[PDB]
Amino acid sequence: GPRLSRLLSAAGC
Amino acid sequence: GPLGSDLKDAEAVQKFFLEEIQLGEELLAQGDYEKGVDHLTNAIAVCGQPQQLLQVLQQTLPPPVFQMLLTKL
Repeated sequence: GPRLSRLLSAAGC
Repeated sequence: GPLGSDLKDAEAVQKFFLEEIQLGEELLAQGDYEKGVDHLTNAIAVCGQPQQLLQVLQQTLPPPVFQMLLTKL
């Protein structure tokens, strides 16, 4: 689902 | 002044990155891989060191979709 986004945010920059 | 010279610029890019990842993943969850990847690549494009983000993306995207991401990188 859309909260997969929290994994991308954790990876971050 | 030029972009980056104002404290508010840092806040705007942080918000943009989060928005694009949220929009991208919603689109991907609905089945719109095309528009999803557009937004994911916008997010990557403002990220100063996107190594781990790319690595996590390739671990969570179907390989054909990851190849499309590479074309839009």
